[PDB]
Amino acid sequence: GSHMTFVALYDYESRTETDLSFKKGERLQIVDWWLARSLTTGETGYIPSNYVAPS
Ligand SMILES: COC[C@H]1O[C@@H]2O[C@H]3[C@H](O)[C@@H](OC)[C@@H](O[C@H]4[C@H](O)[C@@H](O)[C@@H](O[C@H]5[C@H](O)[C@@H](O)[C@@H](O[C@H]6[C@H](OC)[C@@H](O)[C@@H](O[C@H]7[C@H](OC)[C@@H](OC)[C@@H](O[C@H]8[C@H](O)[C@@H](OC)[C@@H](O[C@H]1[C@H](O)[C@H]2OC)O[C@@H]8CO)O[C@@H]7CO)O[C@@H]6CO)O[C@@H]5CO)O[C@@H]4CO)O[C@@H]3CO
Ligand code: NI
Repeated sequence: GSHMTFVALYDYESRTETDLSFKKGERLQIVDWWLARSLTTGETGYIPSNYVAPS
């Protein structure tokens, strides 16, 4: 109901073709690794869920 929007707690650099880089403070909408869309870049890929918190 609002539990699909998150904010990055830490920077993260992509390792693979399927993960998504992000910066601390970047917000992510969810579509241990979650499929997300960056609300900064619109790119969609997997993120480590422990790197983000509810926003
Ligand atoms: C450009 O100005 C016209 C535009 O102005 C208003 O849009 C605002 C928007 O409201 C505002 O949002 C709050 C912000 O937008 C930001 C996004 O919200 C944010 O997610 C991110 O956006 C990302 C996208 O998510 C990514 O997908 C990607 O987009 C690039 C596309 O990749 C898929 C790429 O194809 C290319 O887009 C083309 C587009 O191709 C699909 C093409 O469509 C025909 C054309 O878009 C038209 C559009 O159809 C038309 O709609 C009426 C209008 O759009 C206006 C909005 O209506 C208005 O909303 C209030 O004009 C567009 C331009 O003519 O052209 C596109 C551009 O080439 O390129 C995409 C950009 O790289 O990447 C982006 C960026 O990371 O960031 C957005 C801000 O950058 O700002 C908007 C204006 O900038
Ligand atoms: Ni929710």
